[PDB]
Amino acid sequence: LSKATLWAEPGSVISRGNSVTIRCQGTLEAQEYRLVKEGSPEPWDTQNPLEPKNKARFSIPSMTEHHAGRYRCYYYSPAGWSEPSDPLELVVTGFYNKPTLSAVTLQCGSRLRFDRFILTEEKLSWTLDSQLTPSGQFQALFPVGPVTPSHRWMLRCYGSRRHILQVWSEPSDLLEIPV
Repeated sequence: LSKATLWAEPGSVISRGNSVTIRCQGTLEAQEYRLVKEGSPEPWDTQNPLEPKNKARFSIPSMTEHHAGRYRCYYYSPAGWSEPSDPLELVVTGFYNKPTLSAVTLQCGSRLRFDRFILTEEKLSWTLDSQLTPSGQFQALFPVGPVTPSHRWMLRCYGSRRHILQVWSEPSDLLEIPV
């Protein structure tokens, strides 16, 4: 069975008020494309595209809290509905105060409450549940691995809250390891 392919440009982690483009790829026989968003019962968006019908473009001029989430794309053709695409997890950042990130074990922490911390390479990511210390810091501890002049890290970290997992804080300041 055939499935749509769904991705975001320039990427799936977007600062609030910045632009992002969601693209879906089907086949030349596709008649309609539909985005469905987790938690939204009715279709998020629909397009009946012209010309080459194997692509759809779903544009977000300015990323808000309400765009953040998990999406699937389907296309319709004479064969009926495609299998859904793999889910695209679209994250918005800038909605809480930036945590601090320091030192190899890295510590992402904040006084401001968070349920999760996400460590990101400026390209990969690492998610951990937070922990509050008896002195009232929310933190997570991230091991890094090989620190070497050949592989230097450009890292920032974010906090999130359990009720909206795709809504992240402002990023921490960039931390470069080793020196």
